[PDB]
Order: sequence, then structure tokens, then C-alpha cells
Amino acid sequence: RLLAPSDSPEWLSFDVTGVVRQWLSRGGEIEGFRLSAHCSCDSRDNTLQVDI
Amino acid sequence: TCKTIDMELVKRKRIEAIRGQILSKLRLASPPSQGEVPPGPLPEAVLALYNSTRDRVAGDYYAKEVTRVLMVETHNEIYDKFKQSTHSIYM
Amino acid sequence: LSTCKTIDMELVKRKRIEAIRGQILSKLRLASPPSQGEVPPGPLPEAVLALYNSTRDRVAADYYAKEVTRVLMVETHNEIYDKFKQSTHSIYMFFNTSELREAVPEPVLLSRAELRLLRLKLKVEQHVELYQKYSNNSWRYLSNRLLAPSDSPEWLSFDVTGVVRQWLSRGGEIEGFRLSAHCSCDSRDNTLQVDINGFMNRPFLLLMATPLERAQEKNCCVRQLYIDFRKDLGWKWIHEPKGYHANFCLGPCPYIWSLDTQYSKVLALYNQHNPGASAAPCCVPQALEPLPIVYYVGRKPKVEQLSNMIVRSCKCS
Amino acid sequence: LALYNQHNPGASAAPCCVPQALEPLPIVYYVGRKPKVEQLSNMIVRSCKCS
Amino acid sequence: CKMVDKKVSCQVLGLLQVPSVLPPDTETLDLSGNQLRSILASPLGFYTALRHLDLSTNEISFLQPGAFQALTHLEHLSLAHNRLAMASAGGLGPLPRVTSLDLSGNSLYSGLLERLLGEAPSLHTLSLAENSLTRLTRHTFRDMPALEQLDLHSNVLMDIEDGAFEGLPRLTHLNLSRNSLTCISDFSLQQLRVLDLSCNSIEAFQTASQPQAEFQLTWLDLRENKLLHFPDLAALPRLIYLNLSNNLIRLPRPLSQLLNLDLSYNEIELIPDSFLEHLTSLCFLNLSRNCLRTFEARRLGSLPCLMLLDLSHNALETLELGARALGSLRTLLLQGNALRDLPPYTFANLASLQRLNLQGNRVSPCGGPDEPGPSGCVAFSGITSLRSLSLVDNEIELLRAGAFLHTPLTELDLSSNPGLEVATGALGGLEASLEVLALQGNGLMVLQVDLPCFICLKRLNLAENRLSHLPAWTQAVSLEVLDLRNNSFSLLPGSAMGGLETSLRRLYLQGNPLSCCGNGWLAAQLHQGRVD
Repeated sequence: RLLAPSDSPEWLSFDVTGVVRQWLSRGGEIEGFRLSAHCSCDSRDNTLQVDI
Repeated sequence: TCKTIDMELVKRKRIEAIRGQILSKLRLASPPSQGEVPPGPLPEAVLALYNSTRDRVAGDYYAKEVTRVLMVETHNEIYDKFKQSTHSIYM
Repeated sequence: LSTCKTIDMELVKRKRIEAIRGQILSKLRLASPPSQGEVPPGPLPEAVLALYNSTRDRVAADYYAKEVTRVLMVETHNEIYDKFKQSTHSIYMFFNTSELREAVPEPVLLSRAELRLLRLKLKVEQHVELYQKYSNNSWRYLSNRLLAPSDSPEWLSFDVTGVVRQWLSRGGEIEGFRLSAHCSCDSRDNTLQVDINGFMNRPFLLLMATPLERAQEKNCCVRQLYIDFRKDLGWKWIHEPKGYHANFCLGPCPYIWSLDTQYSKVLALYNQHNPGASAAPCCVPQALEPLPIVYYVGRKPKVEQLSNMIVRSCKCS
Repeated sequence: LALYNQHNPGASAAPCCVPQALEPLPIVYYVGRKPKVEQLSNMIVRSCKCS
Repeated sequence: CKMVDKKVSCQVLGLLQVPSVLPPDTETLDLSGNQLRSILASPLGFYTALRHLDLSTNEISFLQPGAFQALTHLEHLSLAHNRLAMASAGGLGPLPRVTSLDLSGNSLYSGLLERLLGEAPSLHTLSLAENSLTRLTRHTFRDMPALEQLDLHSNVLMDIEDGAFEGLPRLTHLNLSRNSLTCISDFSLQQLRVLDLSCNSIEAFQTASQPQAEFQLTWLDLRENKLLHFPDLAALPRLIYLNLSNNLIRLPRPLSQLLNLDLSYNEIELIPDSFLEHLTSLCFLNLSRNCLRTFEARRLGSLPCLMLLDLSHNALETLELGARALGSLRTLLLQGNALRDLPPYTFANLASLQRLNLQGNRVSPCGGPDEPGPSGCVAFSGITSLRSLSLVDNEIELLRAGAFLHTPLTELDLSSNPGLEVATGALGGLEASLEVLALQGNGLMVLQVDLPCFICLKRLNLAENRLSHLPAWTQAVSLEVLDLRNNSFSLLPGSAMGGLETSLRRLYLQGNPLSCCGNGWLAAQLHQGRVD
């Protein structure tokens, strides 16, 4: 996702239905997600400059 | 239910509507003349463009109930095995 | 033979109200309004209101025909080969903006432009992303595709309309894209294992733009209708919301008997009275939005989302 | 039941059978002597719905 | 251009300008199909005595304002299939005496005619068909008190103002077919006599109240529209025609003179009691394809003048036809329905029934007054006025001896009845009257018929059967055509086919397992009279 700059709190949502269906069917004991910052291929590192 | 169908009437109305639609989308007052059209098959560039645009490329009723589930707090095994590094955030 | 002019909507609104009552009761599978006297009187739990508020919140001229034009990627031996030499990370594709502007004279004419590739590799699954050249040194992100394994050559389509419109206006002489594999930071080494031609069916743009020569209250239209459960319907078993805007469509869409030669202006009637060229156009809704309600069943309160209830646009057939 | 995915009775008061998905059509036609390749939209019908 | 006495018939093509070397002694001129681009006043005004000017199929786009005014005797003017929409002002000057003006297919526009059309104090037939008109306001038609035939089909008329026809006090024939109207609020055209609102998109129809003038409409057409109700017709007492085919009408002495009502392809799921009572003087009724569940014309004296009734393809279950009700019904059609059980004398009470089609209804006749048959039968025996009867696709398991005993019908069909088993003497009382027979596709094996006695028999149809043998012919009967395709016959005797040389004109054998060197008589008969 491309998080547009904002001076106020906002709510963002992802569609993860295809994952939760699998979790309900045959999911493990505890499964989760991970929000990460984009990384370019030019041996580059980045930092997640978003507060949650 | 009862019905008023005649397949040929619907087919003919559809064909007439198609004629009008094709003429209208091109904003054509009347179909163009073909007198000054060079003979022979189309130039190969035009055929290539038409082939390129023609082919295909790989590129419920009833109401439902809403439920909410919170995430497991960071007090147990969230930060223990996955520190919230500057790289990423875990849930 | 005076044609009917005045439209009276009271009967129309009454019919809409009864239809909406039937729709509401049907969608819930309640053959009758649910039992209400059992409810514990008083305020609702704060958790139920929190959930309802969360689900109620907000998060996250094409009828005509477009002339088609195709421009091919410049050969590798011009600008591609020297400074942006292909490496294992990425593939560079560059276009000459002169013939690009030649194909579409003005930027506002462009309607859609997409970039085509022909992939050669079959079996290995790979995840790839597309960038746009932004200056002599930088790149920016456009989109990514998750390529699927196959056994035969397949074409590829990327939507690049915005960048092409920007090039037609502010662009330099040579502009280009970059097709690189997807590098997660944990992925130390990543390579572009997919093979495409040219690196005989070079990648190209498929421009669609309206041609320069073709540059330029009774009909079906959405009508406002506010329905109130308390007053209009007399229902007390829905606690929130008190009422919603269930606006409705009204208007006839007469058939247009076509001819081989018609006036210039009258062609604009087809676009708004029979766009689909159906045999009997019917004024139907075009964009629907759902409504969540909070109602009790016996002793338990419920938060349910009823789908496709608000009408936003109406279109003939 | 897939036919009634978009059924909203309280909007039209008379349900009609309408196209659900359409596809475009590319044509080639001469304007005097210059070939032109144009792509008309919403030409063919692939599926229908009640709405 | 071809020249005869006072006629200059210019050829169909190859002309780009009006010829100027021809003399004005001609009286009728034609310029159809040529390539004239515009009409100048000079070469045209040279001719004075003209009574026909056919300018069809040209590229005319600009007209001198005084071009046609100088022609004193111009009595006809056709401008169909031109390009008048590109035009300049004035257009047609005030025409002295014109009785036919044709402007068909000129891509005309609302407001172009009002600047183009001029006063024609003797206009009698105006045609604006195949144009692109869109409205009829009070100023569209003016200054023509002699107009009597207005043609407006294939326009895009969607709206009509209040008094658009106030300036035409003597209009009688009006034509609004294939237009795009959607509703009609009232009717204030007293003298109109032929109204054609076919192929429109009308949804409702209505007339006016408090009639100070008796409306005189007789011919009215409303097919292919989307009417949802039967219009009130108390304001058209002279209506003698009506056509409501393909509408959506559902029924929930204003028509004392209605003469031909057509109501097919609607949704008439049932017939109300009082609907048929007032429709006296009717002669033709068509309720075909309407989903009628039963027909219940029980009241005596209902439809006393009816001459035809089409109830085909309705899925009727029952008929309640009373006695002496339809005293004049001559043709009746009932095909496509599924009629299982009826009273025996349902078709007997009819006074003058002649044709009674019963294809596909599954109605089986019974023996007769003596040697009775099973219950639920239908008595075809006592009808002395029948002349034709089709019984195909009725799955008649068994035929009876006297099912047609007193029905001197000249045509009978029984084809498409698999497993048919024909009783002896079944066609008893038909020997001297029956003229055409048909048994194609029954699958029967033996034809036990009184064939030589069928003196008036003309043609026979026995194809797609398993016929084994036929009684030996003993004379040259009048039978003209015989069919035996897809039969079991492989060798044909000649003595048993006695005669069959004078009257016979076609005796088919194609598709039969005939073998060469075994017929002999076939080789002689093939030589003269019939082939294959």
C-alpha cells in the first residue's frame, strides 16, 4: 500500500479473506501477519516510518 | 409467470440496435464511401496492429453478521521472539 | 395526442416503500418482524456500538470508440546499451517520446495505454515488479505482477496510462521503465529468472486515444427517497440507524429505431437512452452500497450488514 | 441464486434481465483511403443478471 | 435524356447537373439517382409547365430561396433520399398548388422544417418518414388546412406538445410507426380515421373526456408496444379494427362496432365475465399465445357474430362452450394446448363450425351413439357442418368405427400418431365426401381401408410408415398423388395397382428399399406421369 501523508489519525484496511479462510480450515495454533517497508533491489535497506 | 416472447422479434430488434450503436459510437452521420479505397489486402503493419489488439493477454443476496477479533497483545511472546525492529512490525 | 408530461411520485414512493419492506424482511430470512418485547430495556452495550461504528466507517465519455496506435520500444543500441546496461537484477525498456507524441498529438486525448511483454521462460515461478524512470538517476514504483508458471509463451500487460500522459506533457526525448525482480530486505540475493524477447516482438505500448478529428427531467436518473423505520414503516425493532437514504431509480429508456443515416445531434440520444443496444432497455441501478443495522433477536443484540441497498447511479439497461 | 446477486427490488419496481459482463470489439475500416483500427466498447454479452 | 411526348426520363446515373438544352414543352421531369449537388434557380426556372419533379436519390444540399416558386403548375415534388440537413434560408418558397410533397430520408431536424417548410394551401399528402425529427410543438406544422395524409415512421419522436395538430383541421390518415413515443395523455384529433402507433415504446394509452365532438377513429394499431392495460375505448365508438399484439396487456357498449380484434402474444391469464359481453358485432378474435387457462363463453348470446376464434398455444385445460352461444363460429383453432377431458358434445353444439384444428391437444374420439367408448371422450360423429379437421400429434391409441360417421368432411389428417391402430370401417361415412387423407409417420403396418370406395379421394400421404400391403386396385380412381416414402414395400405388383395411369400424376417411391429387376410395372410408370 502507498500511505499518503496525513496530519490526522486514519484507518487503513487490507483484504485478507483468502488467508483467514485457510486459518479457519487448517490453520496452526497461532498465525499472524507482518507489516514491512519496501526494499529496492540495489542492496538497499529501509525503515518503517509509520506509527501504529 | 406468463410470457410474450418471439425469438425472431428480439433478434431483429437487437440487430437494429447493434447497427445504430456501431454507427453512433463512431459518430458517423452516414457510412463512408469505398470508391477511393486502394485494392488488395491490408498493409502488414495494420494487420499486425489488429492482431495485437485482438488477442488476449494474461495481464450473496442474504444479509451477513459482522464480528470483531482483536490481536493478541504484545504482553506474551509477541516481543519475546519477534522484536519490533525498525525493519517491520508484527501482528 | 398530447404526450404525458407530469410525473407523480407518491404512488412511486409507496411502491418503493413496500418493496423495501419486503426486501428487508427477505434478506434477513425473517418471514415476520422479530420478537421485540423480550429485549432488556435501556442503553445498548458499548462494545456493540463500537463494532457498529467500526463497520459503518470508511477505510482505505467512454461510450465512444478509441483509435488504437502502437509504438515499439527503441532498439537496445541507442540509449539502453551504454549507461543503463542490462544486469541480472533488472531489464530496462526505453521509448522514444517523439513518435509517442506523434501517435497521440495531445495528452488529454489519451484514454488508456498499456505496455506489452512476451515472456519466454515456462516453469520457474517468479515475482516481478515494474518501475518508472523519474530522472537521469532515480526510479519510482508503479506496480508489480506475480507471474504464473506455464508451458507456453504468454504475453504480459501492465497499465501505464498515467506515466504516458505525464511523458506527453512534461517528458524528455527518451523515457523508460525497469522490470526487476522482487527483493525483500531479508532476501539478500534475488535475480530476474524470467526471460523475455528482445533481450521480433519487442515490448511496446498499445495506445488508445480518441482521434483528434473526433475531439468534440424525465429520463432515467436517480431520485432521492428518505425512508424512516419509525415513521414511514413503523418499526421499533431496529435500534440503529434510525433511517437511511434508500433513493431509487425512475425514468423510461425508450428504444431508438436506428437508420443508416441520421442527424449529428441525434446520435447523442443513443448514448443516454440505449447504451447497451438491448432489445428493451430498462432503467436499472448502476452502483449499490450496503447498509449495516443493529437489531435484537430474543435476548441477543446483533450487528448485521445488509448488502446492495443504497442506489448511487442509474443507467438504462 | 447467482442470477440475483445484484437484486434490489426497491429501486426499479420492475426487475429486468440485463447484461452483467461485456467485452470490447476491435474493427478495421477505411476512412476514404487511410486504414483505421478502432476498438468499440461494450459490444458483446457474456453473462446476464436480474436487476 | 430519354425523350418522349412531354416526358424527359433522365437515366438512372451519370448526371452531375440539370440539363439545359431540353425544351420547356415537356410536362413531366425525372432526375432520380443522379449526382446533382445543388439546385440553382436559373436552369430550373427555364421549364415552366411541369407537373412532376422527381429529385430522389441525389446529393442536393442547397436550394435557391426562389427556385421552386416560379414553377406555376408544379403538382408533385419528391425530394426523398437527399442531403437537405446540411443547409439555406427560405428553402421551399410558397408553393402555389402542390398535392404531394415528399421529404423522406433527408436526416431532417426539429426546427429545420419550420425554417424550410412554407405555406402550401393545397397540400394533400406530406411524408417525413426516415428522417430524424424529435419533437412536434405547436409551431412545427402551420398553414396547411388541406393536409390529409401525414407519414412520420422511422423518426425519433419522443414528445408531442398540446396543440401540434391544431393547424390541420382535415387530417384523416396519420402514421407514427417505428417512432420512440412513450406515453399518450389524451386524444383531441376528431377527424382522424387511420392511426398507426405500431412498433413504438408506448406504455399507456388514454383518450379525452366530455366529448363535444364525436371522435371518428376506425383503424387503430398498437402492436409491439409495452401496454400494461386494455385501454378505455368509450371515446371511439366507430372503431372497427384493433391490433394489440406483443403488448404486456393483463385483464383485471363502448365497442358496439368493433369488427376485428387481435390480442395475441399478451399475458391474458384469464378472461373476465363482462369483457366478452360488450364486444358484440365482432367477427375475428385472436387470443393466441396468451396463457389462457380456460375459455368460459358460457353466457347465451355471447359473440353472436363471431366468425373465427384463435385460442392456439395457450395451455388451455378446459372449454366451457355453451349451446347456441357462438352461432356463427366458422373457423376454430385449438392447437398447441393440452386438452385431456371434455364433455362429448362440446364441438357438437356449434352451428356452423367448418375447420377445427386440434393438433397436440391429446383428445381421443369415441365410438358413437351405439357401441359407446371410454369416459372423457369427444364426439366427432354428430357434426354435420364440419368440413376440415386435423388430429395430428394427439396420440390416439385406438380408432373407432363410427368416430366420423356423420361428418361429411373433405379433409382429414391423422399423421404423427405413433402406435395408431385403425379399426375397420373407421372412415365409414366419409367415402363420398372425404377428399384428402394423411397418415404419414403413424408406424402402422397394414392399411385395412375401403380404398376403392373413396371415389372422391384426391391425394394420399402414407410416408414414414411400415406399410406391408394395400388392397388391389380395380379401377382408375381419381387419386392424383400417392406418397409411400420410407415404407416397407420393396417389390410392387402391377395388377394390384390397377389403373393408376389416367388420373395419377405423382406416386413417390424415394427412400424405399426398392430393388432393380423386380418391379417391371414401376419401369413403365416412371416413363410417363411421375418421376421418383
